[PDB]
Amino acid sequence: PPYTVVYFPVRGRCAALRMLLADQGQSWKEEVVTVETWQEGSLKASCLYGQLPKFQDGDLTLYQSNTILRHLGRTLGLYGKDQQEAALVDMVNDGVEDLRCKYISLIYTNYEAGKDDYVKALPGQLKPFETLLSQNQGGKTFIVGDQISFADYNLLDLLLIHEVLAPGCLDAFPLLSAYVGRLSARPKLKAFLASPEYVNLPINGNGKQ
Amino acid sequence: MPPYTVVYFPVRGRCAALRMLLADQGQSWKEEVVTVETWQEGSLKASCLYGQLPKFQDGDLTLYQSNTILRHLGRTLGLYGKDQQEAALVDMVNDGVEDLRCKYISLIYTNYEAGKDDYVKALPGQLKPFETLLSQNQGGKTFIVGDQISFADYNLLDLLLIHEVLAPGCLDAFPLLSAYVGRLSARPKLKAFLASPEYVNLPINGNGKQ
Ligand SMILES: N[C@@H](CCC(=O)N[C@@H](CS[As](SC[C@H](NC(=O)CC[C@H](N)C(=O)O)C(=O)NCC(=O)O)c1ccccc1)C(=O)NCC(=O)O)C(=O)O
Ligand SMILES: N[C@@H](CCC(=O)N[C@@H](CS[As](SC[C@H](NC(=O)CC[C@H](N)C(=O)O)C(=O)NCC(=O)O)c1ccccc1)C(=O)NCC(=O)O)C(=O)O
Repeated sequence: PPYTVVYFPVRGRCAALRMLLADQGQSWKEEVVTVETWQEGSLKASCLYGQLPKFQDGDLTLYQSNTILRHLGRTLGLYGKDQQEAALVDMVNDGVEDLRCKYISLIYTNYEAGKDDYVKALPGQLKPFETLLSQNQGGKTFIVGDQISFADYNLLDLLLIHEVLAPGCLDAFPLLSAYVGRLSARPKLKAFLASPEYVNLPINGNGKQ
Repeated sequence: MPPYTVVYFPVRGRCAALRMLLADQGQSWKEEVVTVETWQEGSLKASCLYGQLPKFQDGDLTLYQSNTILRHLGRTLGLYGKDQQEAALVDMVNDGVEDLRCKYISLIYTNYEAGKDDYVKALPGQLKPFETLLSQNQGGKTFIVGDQISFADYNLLDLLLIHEVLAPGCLDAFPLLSAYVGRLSARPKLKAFLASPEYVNLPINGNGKQ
């Protein structure tokens, strides 16, 4: 620390890492960049891949949302108990990211024409996470092992945004449904999820969800 | 029997980098090849976590997701930076490689004919960040992060090799990336692997485009 998040005024790709920071009792600074400021161009040019989020951890400057999650996971002990679990955490996170990618493509490039097919395909896209839960302590703890990992925060966000896109999408999945409820009730996270800081930001940048 | 098994289609694709890594690190592995006809039968696919390959076995640990495999071999073989800060930098590089890889995969499989001109025009802007990273690490003379090779080097190396095939001369604009490709490619175990039929006789992609 100290931590700084630099991003647009949306949940988007910072939603998970914010949940992580809040639930872990960490303090951070939000540096909000408006689309108008972004269009000026100087900040963009300074960014490694010309994109946000940008993250500061003292003198360390990071880009890439999953890089930031993994860094926080590594430094805060949210990356499994050992190498085997770390691999499983990665495997979950990479699966979350694949579905997030599809979600983002839909939202920004093909929402109207593409939504019906996306929603019909969604159960098949969620099932692997239900299966993973079913294979770990009967779904009663976390997505990997006995302690929370960065992948839990990312999967939780993925599930929350999909409940908005396709209400009822988890009804067929009892372990996932219970998992969302349980994690969302963790006291610090619950307070964050209730706060205007979360509630009053849109999920995406284009008014679609 | 080797403790590593790679289960994939008969293509370089998303296994090229992890194979280079294993070869360059002198690790033994087994290749289990899945034909497109075998895949269509559906049972293997149904058994894969996300319905896709590669699948990788390290003893009884079964992994899916190409970057998960890279990170796993990175941790277990000591190719993930010297400390926590370097490990984050290695991740930042690999995540950048995979963004460009994704763009490349979309071009190859969904829009090659119509998209290629635009893609190659945009390519220097997409490679520049890696040249910038090289320029800020020991003048580009060693690796992408730090002074030891990482899994991100093998992934970046593969990304660069396949782009030279797509857009020959694309690294002429980037002297550090150019020298880097030559340098890593000359590492003895890797050089042997890259020249071997095991590598050369597989196509880069599954649809004949490159
Ligand atoms: N015409 C598009 C604009 C281009 C675009 O960036 N499209 C996005 C979806 S826009 As979103 S998140 C903001 C974005 N950052 C990233 O994509 C980082 C990805 C990285 N792999 C990571 O995980 O960190 C960004 O900074 N864009 C600026 C730029 O490139 O100039 C949003 C939109 C508006 C307001 C707030 C947030 C895309 O397809 N990304 C791919 C991905 O997420 O992997 C448009 O209309 O928006
Ligand atoms: N909707 C279809 C998907 C079809 C598809 O796979 N499209 C590809 C390009 S085809 As290539 S790589 C072989 C593959 N695995 C992956 O894509 C895993 C991606 C991942 N995040 C990772 O890093 O591991 C696959 O299993 N395809 C078959 C399938 O999905 O049933 C190839 C090589 C040799 C022979 C044929 C094809 C795509 O666009 N992938 C995206 C990406 O690579 O990130 C469906 O699933 O039914």
